[PDB]
Amino acid sequence: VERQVVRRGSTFNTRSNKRKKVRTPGNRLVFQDVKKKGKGPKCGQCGIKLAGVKEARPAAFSRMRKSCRKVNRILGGVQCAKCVQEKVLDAFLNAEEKRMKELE
Amino acid sequence: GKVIRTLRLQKEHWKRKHHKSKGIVGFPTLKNCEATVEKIVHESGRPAPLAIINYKKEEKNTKGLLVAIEGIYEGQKIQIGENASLELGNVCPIKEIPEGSLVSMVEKKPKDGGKYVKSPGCYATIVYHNKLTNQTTIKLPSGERVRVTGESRALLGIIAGGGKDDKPLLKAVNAYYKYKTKGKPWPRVRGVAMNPVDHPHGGGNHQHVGHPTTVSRNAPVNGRVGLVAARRTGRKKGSRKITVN
Amino acid sequence: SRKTKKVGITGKYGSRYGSSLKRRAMICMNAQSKRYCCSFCGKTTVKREVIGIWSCRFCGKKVSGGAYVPITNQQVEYKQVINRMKM
Amino acid sequence: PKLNRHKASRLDKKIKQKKLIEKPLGFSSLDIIKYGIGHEGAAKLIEEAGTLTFVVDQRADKINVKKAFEEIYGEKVKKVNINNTMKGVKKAYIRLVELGNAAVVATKAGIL
Amino acid sequence: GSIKTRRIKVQLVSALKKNRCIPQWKRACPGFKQQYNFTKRSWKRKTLKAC
RNA sequence: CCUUGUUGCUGUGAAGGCUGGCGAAAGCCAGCUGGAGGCGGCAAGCCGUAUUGAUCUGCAAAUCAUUGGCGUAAGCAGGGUA
RNA sequence: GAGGAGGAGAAGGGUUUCUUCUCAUAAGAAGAGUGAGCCGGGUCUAAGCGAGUGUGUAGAAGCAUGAGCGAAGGAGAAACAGGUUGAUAUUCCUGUGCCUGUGCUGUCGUACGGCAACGUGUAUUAGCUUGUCGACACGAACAUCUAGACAAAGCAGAAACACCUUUUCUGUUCAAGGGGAAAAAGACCACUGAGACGGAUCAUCUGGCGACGUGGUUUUAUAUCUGUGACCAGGCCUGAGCCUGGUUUGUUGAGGAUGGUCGUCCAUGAAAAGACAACUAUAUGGCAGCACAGUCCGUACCAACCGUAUCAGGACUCCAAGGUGAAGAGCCUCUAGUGGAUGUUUUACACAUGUAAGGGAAUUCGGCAAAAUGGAUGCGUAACUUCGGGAGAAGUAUUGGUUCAAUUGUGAACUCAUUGUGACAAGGGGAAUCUGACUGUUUAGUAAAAACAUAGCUUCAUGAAGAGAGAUGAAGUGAGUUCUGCCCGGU
RNA sequence: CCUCGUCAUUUAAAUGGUGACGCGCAUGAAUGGAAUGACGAGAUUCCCACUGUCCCUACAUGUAGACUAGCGAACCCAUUU
Ligand SMILES: [Zn+2]
Ligand SMILES: [Zn+2]
Repeated sequence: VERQVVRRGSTFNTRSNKRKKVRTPGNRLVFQDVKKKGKGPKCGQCGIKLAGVKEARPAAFSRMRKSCRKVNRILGGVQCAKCVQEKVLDAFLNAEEKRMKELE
Repeated sequence: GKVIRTLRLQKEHWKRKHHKSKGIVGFPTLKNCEATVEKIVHESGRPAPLAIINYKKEEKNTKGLLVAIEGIYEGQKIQIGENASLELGNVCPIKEIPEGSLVSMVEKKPKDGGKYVKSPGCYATIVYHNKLTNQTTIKLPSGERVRVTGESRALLGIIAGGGKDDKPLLKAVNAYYKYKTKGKPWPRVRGVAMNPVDHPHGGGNHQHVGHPTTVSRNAPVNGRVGLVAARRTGRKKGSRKITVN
Repeated sequence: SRKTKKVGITGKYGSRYGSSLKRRAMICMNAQSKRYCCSFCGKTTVKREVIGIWSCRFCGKKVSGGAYVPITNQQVEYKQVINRMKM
Repeated sequence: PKLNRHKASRLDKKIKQKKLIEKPLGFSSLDIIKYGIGHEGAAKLIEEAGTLTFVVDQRADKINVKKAFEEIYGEKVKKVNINNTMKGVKKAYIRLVELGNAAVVATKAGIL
Repeated sequence: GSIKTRRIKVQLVSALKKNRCIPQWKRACPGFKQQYNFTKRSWKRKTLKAC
């Protein structure tokens, strides 16, 4: 079985130096570089990952279409559907108590 | 001879580092506030947990650190200064709190930010209010009684993390982790096991001190080792304390 | 469970360290690992994150507590005194 | 601020003053180019890849070399690569926008 | 090795041009009295201290 | 002190869990599941007990052979800093 | 013998690399050789260092604040195949691309859908504020993918043939970019309304703060296709070009990658540059073609490094085939790489090793050295003990080849001239006493220990803090069990 | 210290080992005293197995060594021995 050399950079096996083995049209087995995985947004209240948005690294994320980075609601990314339902209710119910305390 | 271990470890390059610190711990300065508890966190060198608070100063949001009393939670609203209610975790002027109550983080003079009771499991007791002089007597966890003016502030509860000294450290590595952030030498080599160039207890054909271990308060610094200015020694019973408020 | 007569959770240590010391450690070690009841949601899902900080695995609330138990003896008493002050 | 500058790539440092009289033509096309190189190594590059090779002044850069060629010899340039050699000479390689013209310019200039 | 600074490279370039014998025509000149160039070196016998 | 790299094969089988039996109770006995430990035998490595072996104009101004001690960790190591 | 005497990088060296000539040879002389927007430096900040200014000094040192600096292995926009030289190549040549900006010409835009979970639409600058990304310990088990390795069939070429053999060997390829599933694992939305009870994992567990069920919404790989043909094998001719193949299935599987769980801690495991969303104003903005731009420095070679040398020493990392076996152990082979002070059968004494009648420590300060035991399976296991251990205690038996049953428990028969963990690998065991509780550490180069450390125990001083008595420092004794008597005359 | 203390056991035979005894030259309580378990490349005595350690030595192998080609030193030295 054919064995590999490091084509570029350092041999020292840090997080930035992941590699995989690949077979070429010329029938050689060579190392090729790998980019790191990305984490997408977590909710600002509960720590849950937001639905409807992609996971990518900051530079690659910025080059995608805006639709990959939001949902069409009051808080776009930012917060999940349950947390917005709570926020909408809370603001309403507080105003009604103040209404009563003003009228009485 | 040469300089002893006790002096070398007091030089500046040996002082504790602050790079992992969260900030300076202490009360806000304002006459009244409403605060929210944002997070409860561990800080690398300290066994009692810290609480991050958020309060408005002018229009702007500002952040502070308190030591956590037991029974707060993330999201709780707390009331600071004059006109706060007697509820667990509020901060109040000392003259408002009834006798026999338990308090933490007491200011020694107004607006100092809180000193006194700050270690896990500790509290102070309010023992007397004097309506003429506007003084209050507090009993500290050493047993000492001290007088503070009624305008000083204090936190209502016991400091979190009590009970920690119940579980013995059975192994050498467990002690290692505890002393890694402290200033004391660990492991500690005994002075009688050194040569006379290194320590006043060194040398001789048997391991012994050879001279009395009780030393004067006014002795020169590079030989002030042993029991410094001891009033008595040994395992026998002492005498009655004298007490005034 | 409970395959040993006396040694309990301290069986991990074999014949090392003293007998008397192990039976003090045991009290704390059994207390640390249990799940406890949540005040906010009623479920038995509370566990320790770090000394002094306890946390619920369902609803996410964090609360200050003791080193090896969520509520200490001094707290159970003092909490009552405050409720009387409010009267 | 003063520092030993041992890791730096540019050996100059100081900003330069004005002067009462200034040198006539300045750093200019006929200071930039030294000579074209014609040997068995260079000949292949003219015949196969439409590129000439030249020695250039140490103070020169890619933009200056591009201008100077279009001024002295007259053909239009696609690319310039540069190489500092072990013998203390900066070499430049110039590829022309049309091949074939390389053999015309080389022969007129007497390089080949 | 392959990685070098600009300052180290110029030291090597200069150390390499100086390392040459007396040219063979000079020996014929009436006034010339040198036998061998005593500043010649070998990589096996001395260090440059370019570091 | 700051930023990093480096755990392969095997033995024993703690806490917690499920079935079946015994008991008025409290809680006892089997079989299985689970995988803790500055815990055992080894590998790569790190070390330096014995032969008072070889060598002592040495391969070497401290090395070599066989034999040994630890090896899931108060373990070993590069660079930056004090 | 794939934890290589193989193929490559770093630190260190500096032309030792390639061609020609000459011996002068680990020797010289003369030439030639290192090409980048996409690889690394120049950027950000760690622990930390610091010009100037203030205070101080005869001048200094020191102390307060602080521009600038601080990682070729931490963070950090964008490239891959195939060819070419005597010597360079993700840098040159051909092909297909991508990032950041600039300009021309066309062509469209100023909004909607779903009960909802959310979708359709490549969208401008600017600003508050709130949040996210960058951005992170160790250990264990379980899934899924990819390299790799096997076995059948097909074809092409090889090896072997006194005999036998469809026996044996080598091949059967597909990059970045573009398009794209089923699957598995989790979140969530609508209807529904469940218990002394259902659901679910290898293991924990889970439900009126909404179970099972029936329909959906979304996040995370990979296979497959295109990449316009290159490349390989074979045949025919040849100082050149033609022709034919590159087809199918099963088993296994990382020392690489990823996912959601679980455990441990008086230990809870970096920053910043640079980004993004929501909200508010404001709008000539999106896409396709064509064109232009992207500076400066490093790039050869190492078996050539440090030890006065062509020195059995020392010296940071990466990739890794088949058999035997639990096992990158030892032993044997494939790919790739390798070697000289000459002849003589050469006494004695040596240094590395073999074997030995009868006796069995009589030897010697002393069983020092050697021998003996050794893996797996079963039977059987004492005193004492902190009840965990002692414990592989001790003591005993079995083991190869063949042909069968039975399906993980294993049985049975036949066979051999010394018997079978056959080579290689691989514990000697028991009874007592002194001493230190244990793992750990030490006199680099004559001492590894009973010495040091350690957990635990006791005493002392303090309300001063960027620290606040469950704290911060100073001493002594040495885990646990059981005890710790008397003396304040001297110092 | 006297000292190879006296008595018992282990051997054919014990300046040794273990068990007892005690006016102990000069034992002794955190200058820590006493009795055990698990663990030591720690010090010491005995038994079983095993053997060229020994009685008492013999034979054989590899590499050096003797002789031969090529290459080629040093310590030391009043020297007549
Ligand atoms: Zn949320
Ligand atoms: Zn809860």
